Order: sequence, then structure tokens, then C-alpha cells
Amino acid sequence: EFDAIKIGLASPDMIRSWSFGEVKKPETINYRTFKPERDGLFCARIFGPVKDYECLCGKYKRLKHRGVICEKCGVEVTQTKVRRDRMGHIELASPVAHIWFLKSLPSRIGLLMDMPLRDIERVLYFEMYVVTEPGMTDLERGQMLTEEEYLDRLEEWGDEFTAKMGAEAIKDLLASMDLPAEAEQMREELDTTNSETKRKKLTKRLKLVEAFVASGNKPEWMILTVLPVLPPDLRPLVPLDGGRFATSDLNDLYRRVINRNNRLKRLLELAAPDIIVRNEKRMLQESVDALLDNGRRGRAITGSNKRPLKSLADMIKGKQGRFRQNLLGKRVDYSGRSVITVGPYLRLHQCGLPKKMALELFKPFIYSKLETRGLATTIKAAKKMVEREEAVVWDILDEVIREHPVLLNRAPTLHRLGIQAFEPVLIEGKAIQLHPLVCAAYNADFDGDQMAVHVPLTLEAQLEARTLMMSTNNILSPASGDPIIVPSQDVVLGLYYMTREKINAKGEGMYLTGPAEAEKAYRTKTAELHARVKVRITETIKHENGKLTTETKMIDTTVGRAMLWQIVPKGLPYSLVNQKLGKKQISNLLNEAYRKLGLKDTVIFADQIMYTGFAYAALSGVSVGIDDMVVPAAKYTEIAEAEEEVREIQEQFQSGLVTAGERYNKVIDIWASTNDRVAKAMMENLSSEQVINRQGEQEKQESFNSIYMMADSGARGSAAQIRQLAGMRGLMARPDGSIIETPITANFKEGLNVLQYFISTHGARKGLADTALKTANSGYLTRRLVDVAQDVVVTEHDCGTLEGVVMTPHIEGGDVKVALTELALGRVVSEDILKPGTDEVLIPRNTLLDEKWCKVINDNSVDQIKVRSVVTCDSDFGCCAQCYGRDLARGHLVNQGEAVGVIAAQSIGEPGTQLTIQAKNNGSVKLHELTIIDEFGRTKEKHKLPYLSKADGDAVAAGETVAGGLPRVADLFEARKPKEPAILAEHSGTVSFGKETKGKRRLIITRDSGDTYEEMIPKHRQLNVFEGERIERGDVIADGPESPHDILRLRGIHAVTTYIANEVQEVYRLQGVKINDKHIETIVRQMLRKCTITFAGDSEFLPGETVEYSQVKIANRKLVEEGKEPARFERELLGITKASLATESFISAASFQETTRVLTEAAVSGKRDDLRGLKENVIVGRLIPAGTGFAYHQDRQAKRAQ
Amino acid sequence: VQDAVEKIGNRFDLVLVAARRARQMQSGGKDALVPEENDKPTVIALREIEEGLITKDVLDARERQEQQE
Amino acid sequence: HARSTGSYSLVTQQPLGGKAQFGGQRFGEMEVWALEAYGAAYTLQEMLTVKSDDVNGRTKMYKNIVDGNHAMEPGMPESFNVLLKEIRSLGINIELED
Amino acid sequence: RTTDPVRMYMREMGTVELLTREGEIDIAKRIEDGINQVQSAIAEYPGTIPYILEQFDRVQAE
Ligand SMILES: [Mg+2]
Ligand SMILES: [Zn+2]
Ligand SMILES: [Zn+2]
Repeated sequence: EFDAIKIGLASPDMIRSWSFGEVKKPETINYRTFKPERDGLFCARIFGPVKDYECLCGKYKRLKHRGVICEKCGVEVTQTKVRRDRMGHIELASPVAHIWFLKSLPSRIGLLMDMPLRDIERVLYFEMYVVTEPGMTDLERGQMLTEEEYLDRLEEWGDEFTAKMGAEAIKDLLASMDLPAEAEQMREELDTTNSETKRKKLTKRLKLVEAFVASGNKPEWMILTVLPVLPPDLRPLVPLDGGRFATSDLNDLYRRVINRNNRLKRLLELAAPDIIVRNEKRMLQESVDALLDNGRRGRAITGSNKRPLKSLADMIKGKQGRFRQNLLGKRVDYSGRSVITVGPYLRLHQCGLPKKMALELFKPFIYSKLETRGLATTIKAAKKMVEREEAVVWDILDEVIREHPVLLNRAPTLHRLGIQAFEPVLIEGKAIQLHPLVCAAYNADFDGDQMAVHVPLTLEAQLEARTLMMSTNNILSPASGDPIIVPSQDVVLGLYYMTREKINAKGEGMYLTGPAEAEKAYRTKTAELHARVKVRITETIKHENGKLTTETKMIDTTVGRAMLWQIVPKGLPYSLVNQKLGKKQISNLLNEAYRKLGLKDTVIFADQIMYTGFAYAALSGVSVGIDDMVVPAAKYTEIAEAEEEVREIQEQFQSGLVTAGERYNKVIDIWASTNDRVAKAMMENLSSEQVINRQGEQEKQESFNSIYMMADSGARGSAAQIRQLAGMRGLMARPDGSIIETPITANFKEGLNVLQYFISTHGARKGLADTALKTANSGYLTRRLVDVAQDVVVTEHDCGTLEGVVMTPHIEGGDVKVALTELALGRVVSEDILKPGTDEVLIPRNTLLDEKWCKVINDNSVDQIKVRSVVTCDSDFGCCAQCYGRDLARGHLVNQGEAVGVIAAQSIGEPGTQLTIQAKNNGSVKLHELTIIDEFGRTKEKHKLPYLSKADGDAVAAGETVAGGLPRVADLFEARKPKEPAILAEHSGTVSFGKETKGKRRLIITRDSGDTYEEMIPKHRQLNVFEGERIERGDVIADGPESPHDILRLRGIHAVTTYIANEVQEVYRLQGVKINDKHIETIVRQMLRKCTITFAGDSEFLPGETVEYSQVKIANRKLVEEGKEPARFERELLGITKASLATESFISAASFQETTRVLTEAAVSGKRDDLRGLKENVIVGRLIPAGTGFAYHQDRQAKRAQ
Repeated sequence: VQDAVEKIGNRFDLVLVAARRARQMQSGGKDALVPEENDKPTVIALREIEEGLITKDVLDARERQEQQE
Repeated sequence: HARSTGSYSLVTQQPLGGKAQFGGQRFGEMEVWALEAYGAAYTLQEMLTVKSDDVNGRTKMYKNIVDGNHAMEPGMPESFNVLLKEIRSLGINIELED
Repeated sequence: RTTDPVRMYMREMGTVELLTREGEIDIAKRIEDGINQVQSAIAEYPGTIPYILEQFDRVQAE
């Protein structure tokens, strides 16, 4: 229907064209008949009838008189919904300035008329005159005259000039402006001005003037002479129970405006002193600004409830505004909500749904099927049949939901796994039954959690749920590619208990034909689950090339391991099961099954694994008791020793040998050491036992303690938890950060007294409050990240570029932080991977690195490679499939139309809550910084070189001595300037000292061309470089944190990308969170989209203009095709917020934040939104240009091009 | 849906073609090329795509033949 | 709580909120983000238009379900028209082009 | 210096001194003098007196 949206100033003619009449009275309704009053705020003659196809008289009342005007009323006989569309207008007695174009800094009126804002307010507030027409007089336009001064120059000239007051004077000044002549004057001054600040002033004013000239808008339209009036149904006055009425504040504001306007007309008719007219005009201006934006101009008007009235701007802006409460988020039909229980009998694609809830949700479908099969003649018969709850109604409901997927959601929805499609199974009850294996995806536990359910209606939605949203499809984490349906808690405990090993168990040493005989022996009580036996195992290997090789052989194992092998699918080695199985082992099993067998086998294997784990956890009988918290006997003696030597050191302190701070520090150190030793002793005591084998010798065996098993299996609990249960709680902190000298020496088994519990609460309250605030901080960060990268959609397949990023293993000392396989898995190479020391091509170009090629790279010991990356992609809009690589949640190459930006933002934002020289290797030494490389050629040590046993190329042996988390992420993504940034080298030249000016110091640099540049360095700066030294561009002058803008400006795009990626991955890796770096690269690409045009060329671009990058790239391509002067640019780095507010579409920017500023800018400029991104299409109800709708939008630009 | 997306190549195109086939079988008078086995039209269309009977080119050819007649 | 079709708001023409009002669950911003990440464009369009504030669309959708057609003719959400009216009321001309 | 219109209004009205009884009589005399001059100016019109005369003719007839 429509293809674009414009915005711009509204002329009085346009407002009159919108209006269906003029509101002349503040009347709303009659107090007796409750009917609309004529020429009022709710007039039926202006806005339409109150009843459908009726008029206020009652003479024309049926549909026969549609479209006729009641000659004695004027009410058009039509539908009442026209009262939601028909607008009115008020003819203001005096012009009123628009509040948005006056007080939203920068003031458009202010810099169009090149005079300060306070001057304009003084004129508007009726305090100072302005000369509009100077005539044959020395006065100049815009010069202010006081009242007495005004009479002086009136009596000394007369009618030769004109001086006025108020918004009328501003309108006269703005209407007489000759915009082209002003523009020419600004350009001429711009060329001939030598001050850059003045240049910024003039370029702003010239941009605004040229925007006015090109958009066709006129400046005088910023002053309102006709005020539009909203339709009554959007500002309702409706009755409540008991005769009370509910109204909107817009009614009060409009009534105030109308009353003051009518009083102004009355005062202009009955000739009044100028003071009264001036006061009335002030009131009119104040009322209009309050209606448009309450509280901006001054004190906000309050209603009868003593709270500020909320205006149109408040109704379009804010968290509770129309954009965010009703457009980007809505309440929907065919939805339900219930508490969630656990269904251990369900499959991965099934969810338990209550019968009553499904009956309510699927009511129209039941009606349709009852009508189709003939059990109901009409729809009311079906309604009563459903309400009476017959049996055939239940059969119809069974057949309706037979293959109708349903969407389950849990709030908050941090990532896309928070909503999934399941097949419903009707259960008698009131709670939704959820499969355990999906709980980790929902972050759901059964302590009172509630989930929402939604019913897709059309066939497209059902197939999207079945293909994309089905729980069986989403079993890989899109953030890292690891499985998300890994078992936890009782499944892990059962698989651990079944796979443990015991000495001298019943049936030890027996020979078994296979897993079936092991199960038979277990069921007959011949052998225990932990008996060490020999089993004949037939094992099939599927190789990388697909070869299927089966080998049968005798393996030493346990009974439980064979019974678990009974369910393992063919194609996996037995070594994956011939061990005790913790959480990591089961995760490895699932990963291997996915990598070598596929998806269906993985789902079946996971279901069988969780069945078996639950069954044998139930059969184990694992229980927690007070005797399982064994407290080592060494704890009491060690506490006694620590206390005695505390007494000794306190006595020594009384002798004055050491100070108080030293005593505090060493007491803390001894208490930390005592805690560590007590924890170690408790772990050693708890982790082992002594048994008797078949020979009678005492043997050392792993303990079967319940808490030890829980902690070691990874089901729940860690070493620290056991330490507080059975050892020492340790040192706790005073709530300002300081650590109390005395620690807690009692665990939870023995119990604490009053002060120990008080110190515990000190930290408990802080932890709770920190979680509460950090959740909101992470939510705001993820909102910003979603909005900055919402436009990124895979639009092509190959972008035809040669650029790429060079990747190496990360080294932060003498050990690796991440292997090259982890970083290179799922990417596409840019240039051919040549084998080191050889010219052969091991890996060709444009090939995806899967596990096989990763193992190849690991075998051939490649240190550095280079692959395609999103930021280096040169697609005009979005990115291409090759530059993005593998889709982590799917395992293959990313499909066209994938919203990679939203996935990236969710992946980064989801773990926000979890947030807060001796050589060691044998090899050679290389200098660049110091590098130590093994004989294979992999650089495995990177060390700093402050300004050495071995020189360059000298071999070094082992042991030779050559010699705050989430705020940090937010600051990195906002590109915040450090408080004390490191000063960098602007250009490669020789350093020299300069004149030490008072206050702060100056330095000079001499370039290769002999030009000298002066740098302004503060006094309190540690200066590193020395005079006469040629420092390269980007060298550190003063140490400190590096600003991202500086490294982008001086070093390059790859440098800033690497910096941001490394910092973000460091903060996410300290907490042990796995996030792929392509998401960060997408965010960085969205951070690099603008450019300051330096060399203007001739493509219409002012110097110093912040244009957007791909427009320049396209324009440069056309210019090259024309062989005519191209343009040169410098790329800027903008934070996610600033980049979001700087996007081309004004709808998305308005919906994000700062709606008033964005709307004012767009309206003055006359912007045009073409609806290319996700958010605008979401707001206007159209299909998003991503995923299933992508092709549809493509067809649109197939039509617009033709 | 692994077989269907393997035969078609793209999940989104698979969804669109299956939706077209399901609407043909439901709104129109077209009959299934495979035994229904008491299945909804979406599942029948997915099974048809899995068996390789139905693709975008086949649907376009059938639509062209219907338009000709 | 479960709702197929019930009461609607006076101004936004959207389903009410709460069990007491027999309202509907809220599909917030993050749910839309998840649907966009999946790529389910048609499901998102269903939630935005024919389930919340497209009056003619939702009526015809109910009729189609009763007639066993399971297809939708999406229209313009009423909230967008309300927003256009508000922006027009602020003396700002916002319009649609063909 | 201020944004509340009330304070500006009081500033503007506070610049004129308060009147006394004699000032009130003087202003009332000026108003009456102006009204008398207007009445005298209108009375010098051939069409004014006939209107008053015919109005009195209709009034006296009850
Ligand atoms: Mg919970
Ligand atoms: Zn009438
Ligand atoms: Zn590319």
C-alpha cells in the first residue's frame, strides 16, 4: 500500500486541510443528557456521530440515509469509528511559537535567525522589541530595543521603521529571510574564515539553511497560527460505574488553550491596556507549550490530583510511550499462562498442556471442526456444546492439536532459546509440564516459575514453529555452538553412579557376552553395578570419510558401563563410556554424537540418556545426611595453632617491632593459609576410603560419599561449598570492602553464633543488592546492543572482496589462552593457507573450516592464518554468507536473511548477569617485543621488553632466566574516553622539546617534510620518549589506557577491532563464558559506519561532514565509472548509543530514545524513511526483511527497480 | 525436518514452499501425493518435500500448466 | 489463565491485561527480538497485527478459522494510526507515500 | 531572569504609583469631559436629532 514515510513542518493550510471543523468552545458534554455540545471538544458535527448511522436529532437513524447531512444538526450519518480519525483546528488569535523548535537544543529558530536563545525568549516573554523593517534608518534587523528606547526612536523617526514584540516579531523576521542569499554568504565566509570554531558555527547554520531550501519547508511554519485538535476517541471522556467519568489530561489542556484564546479575542474586541493583552498572549503561549510539551518551558501544570498533566510529547515518548508500550510490544490473543512442573516422561518435542487451557486457546478450531463433522448445526450450538464440555468435544480437541505446534515462553527472554515450539499433549491438571532437558535453555527451575503459551494460527506460522522454532532443531547454543540440552543434576548423578568403579564387588572378574548379559546379571543380583568384569563389545567406527568399520573385542569395564553402552548409538567408540561420567563426559558424548551422527540420533540419545540417568539415580538411593559432612580432625589443631601464633604476633606488635598495617596484612595472610590448609585436609579426608580386595589387602578407593559424589559428578556443588559445609567459612568482608581481621572458624555443620551470622549477613545483603542492580544494567546494555546491530542481515552470498583478518592463538604470558582451532572453527579463509616453509597450498580459498580441517591445521602446526571477517566485508547493506561463516546454532554456512545482528546482541547480552622474565619453554628467541618459539614454529611465549641473557636468534632452554566486568563491557562498547588517556604519536618524526609555557608543557615533532607540529602535554605526565628519536606513528609517548578512537585513527580498522575483541573476550573469559568473536566483529562493524569527509572532491559533500560510509562507497564507484574526482574520508568510531541515534531511519531512532530531538531534527530536515530495517516494519505491521520474509522484500526492490 | 531442509537447501525457502503446498491442499482441492496417515496439511507437505515429490520448480511448473488450461 | 478472544482497550484497541480482565499475555520487545533471531516473520506479523490491534484483520481471521481456512489478511495496526494522529497534533506533518 | 509569567506581570504592574481620591475625581472628570465632547460632536449632525425625536415619539405613545 505504502512504501515510505516522510516528516516535516505543518503549514496552516495543511492543518486546515486535515481539520473537519473549528473548535470554538471548551464544552465537552451536557451535564443532563450527556450529549456532545456544538462547536466543542466533542462536537458530533465536526468529529462524527456518537452512534452508528445515527444523528443527534434522531431523524436520520438507519442505513438508508448513509452519507447524508442532517439539515437541523449537521451530523453525518456514518460509522462512529470516524471519531478516531477526524481532527479539528483552533484559529489562534495571536501566533504562538512551537516549543520543540525553540527549546530543543540546538534551537532551530535561534540559529536560523543567528541570534541567541535568551534573546528570543525575551522577545517571546514580551520584554524587548525587535526591529523587523529598518527602512531608511540606521537600525539593523534583529537589534533589540527596550520599551523606553522604542518610544525614543519612535518619536525621533516615526513610521519609517517597524519594531514588534512576541512570536509575531519572530514570524516577521523568519518570513523576510532570503535563504539563498544567506547560504551564499555563509559559503563565502566559510572559505575566507581562519578560525575553525567559527567554521563549525557556520557549517551548522549552513546545513540547516540548505535543509530548509531543499525540503521545501518555510521557516515561518515554526510559528503556529492554526493549532490542530486530536480526535475525541483518542482523548476519551467515558463513564465508569456509579456515574463517575474518566477523562484525559489533553481535554484540560485543550480547554485551557481555548479559554485563553477566547479571552484574548474578547480583550482585543473590548479595547484593553497593552499590559493586559501582553499578559494574555503570555498565557496563550504558555498554554500551547504545556499542551505540546508539559514541563519543558518551566513549571509543569498539575491537575486536581496535584500531579503534572501528561501531554502529547509524553504520550508519544518514554518507556510507557506509544513506541515501546504499544508498537514494539503488544498484548496478544490466543495466549495463556500457567505454573510449570517437570515431565520426565516427555520427549524433546513434547510439552504437557492442561485440557481446560487448550480448550480455551483452541476454541475457534473446535467450533470449525464441530461444524465440519456435523455435530453442530450453527456456531451457537457449537458454543453451548463446548461450554457444556461433552466427550466428543474432547475428541475434537484431541484431533485439533494432533499436529498443531504451540510456543512456550519464559520471561525474561534473554536469547532466542527463551521461546520454543513444542507439540502439546493434553494432561489432566492445571500446570504445564516441561521437558527437563530444555530447562537450561529457559533458565527455568520449578520453585514457582510461570510460563506463557501462544498458538500460531496460519500455516506459515505453524511451519515456522515446526521448522525453525521446534525444540529438536535448537539444541546448539547460538552464542558458542556448544550443545544446550546437556543433562544436569539427577541425570548426571545417575550416570556418574552407574559408571563408578568399586573394589571387591559382587560378581567381580566375571565374563559377559555383552551388555544384555550385564543387564541380566544386574537384575538377577549376581553382579553389582560397580563390579569390574570383562565384556565382549562390538563397536562400530564411522570415520571422517564415512567408512563404517566394526570390531568385536574383549574390554575390561563395569556392569553399569555395559548397560549404558546398551543405549549408545552405533558409530561411537567405547572409550567415551569406559570411564566415570561427570557432566563434562556426558557433554563430550553428546558433542561427539552430534558431530559424527547428526540431529535425530542426538535427540534420541539425549532422551535415552536422561531416562537412564533418572532411573538409576532413583535406584541409587543417594541421600544427604548429617554424617556425610565429615570434619577433619586437623581443623581444630590448625585453628589452635593459628590462634596461638596470632597471640604471639600481637605480643610482638605490643613490642613495637612492626606497624599496624603490616600486622593486619600478615594476619590476613595466615588466616588465608589456614583456610586453604583446612580445606585441603577436609578434601583429602572426604575423597577416599580404605577397602578390602579379593586378596585381603587394604586398598585405596575413591569415596562414595553423597556430598563428594554430588560435587565430583558436577551435578551440584563445588569445592567451596563443601569447604563451608565441613571446613571453614573463611574470611568475610566488612560491607565497605575491608576484610575483618578475625575470620569465621565454624562451618555450617557445627553452627555459628551471633557475630559470625552477622558478618555473613553483611556480605549476603551486598550480594543480593548487586544481583538486583546488575540485572537491570545488563538489560539496558542488551537493549542498546540489539538496537545498534538490528539492521545487520545476511543479504548476499559472496561480496567479492579480498580483505581479511589475520588470526593467531592468544598468548598472555608463557602459556596459550586459546588454540587456533577454536578461533578458526567456522570461518572462511581469505587467502590460501600455505604450509610454513613451503609454497604448497594446503587449504584453498573460500573453504569452511570444520573439525576435519581444524585437525589438519593442528597437525601441520600453522601459527598464523587469515580468514574473512564481517567488518572487512564490503556489502552495501548487511553482510554476506562467506564473511560471516558457519551458523553456530545450525552447524552449516549461514543462510541468506539471517538476522545476525540480533543474534550477536543477544549472545553478548545474555551472560551479563554472570559478570561482576624466565623462559618456561625450550626454543628460540625473536625480537620485534620478546617472543619465545618452540622448534615446531609455534610462537608460544610473548613477553614485554621494558626500555637479556640471549640475543636474537639464540636458542633458550627451559628454566633459563633471559629477563567491574559489566561496566567495563559497557564502556568498551560505548567507546568511552579514559580519564587519563595515553598520548600517542600523531606522525613519524623526530621528537624535540619546546617552550615550557606556564600551566602546562608543550612538545614539538619534526616530520620527514620538515614541518613542525606542536603537542600540548600536561605537567604531571611521565614522558617516555627522548629528543632526537624518530618515533613511528602510533608509538606510546605517555603510558596509560589507550583510547579506541586514537588507535582507529593512527593504526587502522583491524587494530581497533582486535583491541575491542580482546578486551571483551578477556572480561567474558575471566568468568568462564564462551562467546564467539564474530558477534563482537558485527558490533564493531555497526560501530564503524560514519565518516568525516576530508577531501571534498566534487560529490556534494562539505568538508568535515559526518556522512555515512556505504553512501560514499557507492558514490565513489559511480565517480570512478565517470573517471571524475573521487572523495577522501576518515572513519570515525561511535558508541552503540551514538551510532543508534545516528541511523538513517528516524522511526527507529525515535523508538529508541530521545524521541523529541530526533523528531525535531527529522521534521526540520524533511527526512524520508524507506523502511529497510526490522524495527520500522515491526512498527508498521509489515514483514521483517529477515528470514522467511526476506525474499518477499527482495521482490519489492524487484518491482521498484522496474 | 532435516530431510526436507537437505532436499530444499534453505529452511526459509522450505517453509515458504511447504506453506504454499499446505494451502493448496487445504484451501484448494489438491490431493496429497503421499498417504495422509491422518496428518495435518503442513506435515503432509513436509513429507512430500522429504520424498522429493514437491519443490519450488515443480510447484511453478504445475501453476503454469494450470494457467495454460 | 487462557484467552482466545475477549475484551479490548478503548484507545489502543489491544487486549486487556490480567486474569481478572480475561486479558492476554504480553509479547514484549525481547520476544520480538527472539522471533527476529529465529526468522519467523509470519509468526511475528500474526502477533503484531491479527492478534493485538488489527480489528478488521482479527475479525476476518476468526471467521477464516471458523471456516477452516487458516489464512490472514494483515492490515495496519491501530497503534500506528494513533501515533500518526499524535504526531500530526504536534504540528508535524507525517504522511505515507505510494 | 525569570520564567514564571506571574512574576513578570507583577513587575510590570508595580511600576505605576497608587492613586488617591483627588486622582480618582480628576480621572473621572477627564472621562466625563471626553464623553461630553463626543456627544457634542455627534449632536452636530442633521440625522441625529430626528432619530432621538422619533424615538421619544414612540416612547411617549406607551
Ligand atoms: Mg525459580
Ligand atoms: Zn440530526
Ligand atoms: Zn563479505
